[PDB]
Amino acid sequence: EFLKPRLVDIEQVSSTHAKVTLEPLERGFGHTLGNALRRILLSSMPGCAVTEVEIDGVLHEYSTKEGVQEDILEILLNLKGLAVRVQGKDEVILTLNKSGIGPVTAADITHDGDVEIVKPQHVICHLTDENASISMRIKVQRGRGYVPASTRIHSEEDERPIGRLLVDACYSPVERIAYNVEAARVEQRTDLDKLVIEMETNGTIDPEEAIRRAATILAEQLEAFVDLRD
Amino acid sequence: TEFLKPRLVDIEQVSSTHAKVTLEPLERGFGHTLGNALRRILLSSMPGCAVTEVEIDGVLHEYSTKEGVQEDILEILLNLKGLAVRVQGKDEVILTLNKSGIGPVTAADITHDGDVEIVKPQHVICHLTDENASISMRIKVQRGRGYVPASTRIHSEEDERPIGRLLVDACYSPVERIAYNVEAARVEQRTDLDKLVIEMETNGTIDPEEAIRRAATILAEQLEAFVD
Amino acid sequence: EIKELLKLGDLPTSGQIRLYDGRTGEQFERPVTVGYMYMLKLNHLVDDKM
Amino acid sequence: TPEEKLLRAIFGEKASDVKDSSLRVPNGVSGTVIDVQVFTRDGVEKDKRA
Amino acid sequence: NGEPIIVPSQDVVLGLYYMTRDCVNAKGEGMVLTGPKEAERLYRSGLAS
Amino acid sequence: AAKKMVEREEAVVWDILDEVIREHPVLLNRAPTLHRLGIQAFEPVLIEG
Amino acid sequence: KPLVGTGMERAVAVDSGVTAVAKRGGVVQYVDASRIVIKVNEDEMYPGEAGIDIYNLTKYTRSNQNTCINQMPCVSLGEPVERGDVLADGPSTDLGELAL
Repeated sequence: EFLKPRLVDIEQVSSTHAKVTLEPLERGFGHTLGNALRRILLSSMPGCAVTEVEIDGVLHEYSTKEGVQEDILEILLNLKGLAVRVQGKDEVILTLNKSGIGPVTAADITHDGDVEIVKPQHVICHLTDENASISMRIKVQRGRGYVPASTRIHSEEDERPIGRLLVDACYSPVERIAYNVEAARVEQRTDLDKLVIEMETNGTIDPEEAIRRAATILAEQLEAFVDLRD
Repeated sequence: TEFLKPRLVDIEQVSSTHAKVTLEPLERGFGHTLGNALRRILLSSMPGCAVTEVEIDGVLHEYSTKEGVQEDILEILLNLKGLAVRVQGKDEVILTLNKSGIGPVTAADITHDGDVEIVKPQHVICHLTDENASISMRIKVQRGRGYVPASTRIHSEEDERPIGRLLVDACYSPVERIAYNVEAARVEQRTDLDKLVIEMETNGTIDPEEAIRRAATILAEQLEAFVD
Repeated sequence: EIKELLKLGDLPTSGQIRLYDGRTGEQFERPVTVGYMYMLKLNHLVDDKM
Repeated sequence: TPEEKLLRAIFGEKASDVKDSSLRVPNGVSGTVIDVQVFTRDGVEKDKRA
Repeated sequence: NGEPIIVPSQDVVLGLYYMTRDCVNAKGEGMVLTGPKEAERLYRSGLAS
Repeated sequence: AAKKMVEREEAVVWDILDEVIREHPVLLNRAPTLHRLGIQAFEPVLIEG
Repeated sequence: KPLVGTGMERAVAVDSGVTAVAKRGGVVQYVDASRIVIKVNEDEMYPGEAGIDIYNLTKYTRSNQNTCINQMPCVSLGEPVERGDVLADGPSTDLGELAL
């Protein structure tokens, strides 16, 4: 007997910020759906995140590279927040070679086919010597949640090349979710809210796709709920 | 990607109108989202059939008094409110309770109707004292969603009603109490999992398990537009 | 002066805003005091005690 | 003890004469080796790593 | 002394206190409730303070 | 062999641990034990961290 | 940094020798994760031995409390620096302000 919602206009105020709307929501359902979706989105959306790095002539993050301005550790921290969308595979390996004084940005990553960067002006490091160069391989995997290096040591499985530098994976592409319910008067109805979900991601995920995915997760859990076989 | 759906869900039912459904393991935090969605739905928006407004034979206000019935009109309406019905076809029916004889007027004494049905016939409605024993009233049961007090209906008195129209707080929803805990769980190696515990008690008209199922169904119905 | 700084930033001069419970999304009554505190981590680390 | 002697017999495990006294990481701490220094009393022949 | 040693201390007494005080005119004043369970239902559903 | 097992912390020793902990109470004592409630027995719940 | 400080962070961070403080003004000729090379200004130079000023930073090393004391350069190439200016933020200082 209820009115079911429909996904309606997706305003996209920026590449990272987007306000989607779900219009014909019954009374009291606005808050239910809104908070459920907020929990789902903040917790479990999938994303891709650089997982390990291998720089040419360094052994561990507590070293320094002649010519670059940041210590290696700061470079890993800068990579950790590098935002990237891959399409085909579930893990790819990017190459970043560069020489010459100046910043070293995500644009400098050797363009692969399926890998798409989302803010190529992100800064990886700074070279400060004309003949200094860096050459690194960045493994990008796909996952969800937050998997620090320490636990990934569970899946150690022959990490012999001591140059391999594990960075902590923050796979989640969603940064901040908020939502407001507000009356949206259909022509003849006294109670019909409308849910506006403002959503700020790191531009690696499409807003409609994110909300659709969260709805899918919620429905698949309720699927185990709708039949109480005991 | 791939999510941990609950296996080994058990429902322990004490006092059939009351159940305790534990459900585990769920992903981290899914305990709260699932539990609270179900809580909000069951509690606040669920169809039912409840007494809404009564018209006693010869009384005007809740603070007035009816000689011969020991309960005050307030207690009368209070007993009325907890009376649990289940109509089949009509989205609104009027029952006429007309009883004489000193003693306990219970719900069983209602004039039989077709689509109507009472669940606790001995649910006392009121008491008739000595020698007088003549109570008469028209209760109005009505199909509605959730729970609507009477103050709304008098502030939303769109229909100025005749005298004697005593409004009762419509308790449409079958659930009487719904609570949930979330405790720790583990799949043999991961400790950060949630075990949901839903303790629910209803007004007979629907077994607890059935109510949970139909609430989850309402929610899935709502989401039906986006899932794949 | 603190109140004025808050007004300059379009923030409630009372210093207290309204919050929602992340678990249920219903609002805490009586607006709470949020802000920014400088927190140090003292070196009584727990994995040096256990 | 006699039983350990019977062990060494049945299994030919030559009971070595050099006891193990190597330096191992204390439990619970799991880090990266970032430096190794080697001092040797002069006269002693240096090993490859030194 | 024979007095209890498991008295609730600070956040729990503040919880009970605030829960159990009365406001002189608050949402849903002057209803007639059919039991404690209805009170909890009212409050959780946001109809009565 | 069992010593080697619990050094590896094979996933079986955790089940065995949950087993030997089952009803076994432990004593907790705070530093300046002023009076006899300074030592109390509890039943342990295995916990991360 | 502390958003709410007392203005005394700078004196503490500088007076303790945890930072690399410029001794003569000049221009950063070469900054690196491990050293800072300042081309001194003329007016501060001595007659002979014109020269430059090198600062070798202390990289990851042990404290007495087993913490990592470690200096990062806060200047960038070609920037101008003055006497008594902060060139390398030591541990727990940022831009020359004590940041605990």
